Amino acid sequence: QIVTDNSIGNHDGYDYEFWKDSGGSGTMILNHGGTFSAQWNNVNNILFRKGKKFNETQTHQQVGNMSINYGANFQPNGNAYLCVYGWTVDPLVAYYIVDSWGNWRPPGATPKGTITVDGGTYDIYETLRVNQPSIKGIATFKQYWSVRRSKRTSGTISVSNHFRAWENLGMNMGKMYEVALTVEGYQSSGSANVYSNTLRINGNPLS
Ligand SMILES: O[C@@H]1[C@@H](O)[C@H](O[C@@H]2CO[C@@H](O[C@@H]3CO[C@H](O)[C@H](O)[C@H]3O)[C@H](O)[C@H]2O)OC[C@H]1O
Repeated sequence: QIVTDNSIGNHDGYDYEFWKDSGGSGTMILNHGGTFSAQWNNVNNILFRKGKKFNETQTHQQVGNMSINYGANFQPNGNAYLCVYGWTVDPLVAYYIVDSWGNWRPPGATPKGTITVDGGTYDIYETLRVNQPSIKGIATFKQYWSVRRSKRTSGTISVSNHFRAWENLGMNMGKMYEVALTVEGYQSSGSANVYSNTLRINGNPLS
């Protein structure tokens, strides 16, 4: 179940992915269902996640209602995000629903709006990545952000509610590539134990 370099597969029903650029190290341990632990040290950029990868044919509306139940013991030692992350293609977009963070609340841009959902209020942002790594190679793509105003590390994230808020604000989404409970570390060290993580699509826990 121990993963310490770039790897994409399926484990216990969930699509897991370990990704880092060069520098420092990380360890991901694949636990039951959507659960996993992560540890990272002196990295530049590292991401650990479990959720679902899609075959790039369906809008989020066609996939259906997405909802994630999670619980994490999150102990970043610097910059890091506890979130729901994923991709669409055509257009190519990386997205983030951030529930907790380390020392710096991302993503440093000007808010475009808010959505009040799952007991909290989130600021909505849109940023741009120029010739950076992506699921399609070195590319230029927008990132979409919902970042909670106060930290939390457990509860329900109503993914489709953020996707509708973004498209309401003019932040359009393509065909789904992935949705996943994600721990991301940036220029830092730390650990996180995701002890609970269930993805529901139209009410049914993933299969
Ligand atoms: O083999 C390919 C993998 O290498 C590829 O990995 C993706 C690379 O890009 C990552 O995203 C970047 C870093 O994290 C934030 O989104 C940054 O802002 C993005 O630049 C993806 O997380 C990795 O999954 O994916 C496709 C696989 O075929």
